[PDB]
Amino acid sequence: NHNLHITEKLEVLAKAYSVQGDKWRALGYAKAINALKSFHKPVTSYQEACSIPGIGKRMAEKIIEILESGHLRKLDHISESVPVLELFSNIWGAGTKTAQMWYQQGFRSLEDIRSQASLTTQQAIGLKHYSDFLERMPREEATEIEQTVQKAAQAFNSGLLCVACGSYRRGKATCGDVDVLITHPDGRSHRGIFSRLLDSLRQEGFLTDDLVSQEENGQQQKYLGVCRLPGPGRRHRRLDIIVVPYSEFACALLYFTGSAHFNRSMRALAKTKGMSLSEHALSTAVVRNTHGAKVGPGRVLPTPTEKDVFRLLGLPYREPAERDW
DNA sequence: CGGCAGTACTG
DNA sequence: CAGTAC
DNA sequence: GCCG
Ligand SMILES: O=c1ccn([C@H]2C[C@H](O)[C@@H](COP(=O)(O)NP(=O)(O)OP(=O)(O)O)O2)c(=O)[nH]1
Ligand SMILES: [Mg+2]
Ligand code: NA
Ligand code: NA
Ligand code: NA
Ligand code: NA
Ligand code: NA
Repeated sequence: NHNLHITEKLEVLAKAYSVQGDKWRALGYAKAINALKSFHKPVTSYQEACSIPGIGKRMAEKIIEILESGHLRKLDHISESVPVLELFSNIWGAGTKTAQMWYQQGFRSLEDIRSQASLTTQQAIGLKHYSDFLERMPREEATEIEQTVQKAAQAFNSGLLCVACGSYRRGKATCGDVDVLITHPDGRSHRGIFSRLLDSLRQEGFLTDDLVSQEENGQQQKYLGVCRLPGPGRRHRRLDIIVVPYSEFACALLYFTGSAHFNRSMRALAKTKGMSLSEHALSTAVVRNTHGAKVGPGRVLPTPTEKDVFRLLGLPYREPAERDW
């Protein structure tokens, strides 16, 4: 990370634009900051900047000011509202729109939110676990959680394949939450298991709150909730579970393993090749309009393994650790 | 000019 | 649907 | 914000 002074100044602006809802500008900063982080040498020329992909004149100028002026004047013109929008949007379930609305309504603190804001069920849970959801757990605990889910799953069907994905699979030392993918090699015994699984996990008091769980739908694909391991010193942890048909195992695994940036890059590439990649499948011959919107369903390509996805995209396979973008 | 990933819940 | 999220 |  030879462009540190540059990044921590840009990360400030990135977050500022993000919480304010200027999503694409924030994306631009995100990519540039990214490029900066994974680069070999400090940059010295505003020609040495434009060169780095993800950095144009606009961005270059700002790094220059960060090197020469040793500071970015833009940072001093950030709305005083940003810290509060950040505070608000860090409540699970509240995004930029809700944060801006609360701010516009005069709310400035979580105390204000707690006592006067109309919260959705999800936001109330997010607020209740505000600090907890901002904390990462040692990967070891993520193991205990994956194991807890797997145990409950395999309880009514030992054939069920359960695997922790996300940051865990990419080998990170700490995890923001636990992402568990569940499927079954017989390609059918995965149907309508959420009902049973979630119920057992609730019986033992493991699950404490549900955020997203359309259980009245037998086609439910994901469960997003909160759990807590037994014993003292335990914090509530975010738990995500997806149940996919074996036929989509590779794409689901690839998707759920991420990283998010990596997935988007993969999908953007697939798109340039007339293909479409999703958590369900990799498709080819996908018809699209001038707006890049899928007009034609295309054809689903066989992808029994992640390697296959990379291969079909003409990419060298990458271990999960090599996808931590 | 205009896309920037593709998808799944919630209310 | 807009919002939020993975 | 960047880039095709
Ligand atoms: O915008 C997103 C978010 C997530 N994902 C995929 C990739 C990601 O690794 C996976 C799980 O999402 P998390 O939000 O749980 N992120 P991750 O587990 O990588 O990191 P963290 O340790 O913060 O949870 O879902 C996307 O494709 N797009
Ligand atoms: Mg995760
Ligand atoms: Na470049
Ligand atoms: Na939020
Ligand atoms: Na969030
Ligand atoms: Na997650
Ligand atoms: Na529900």
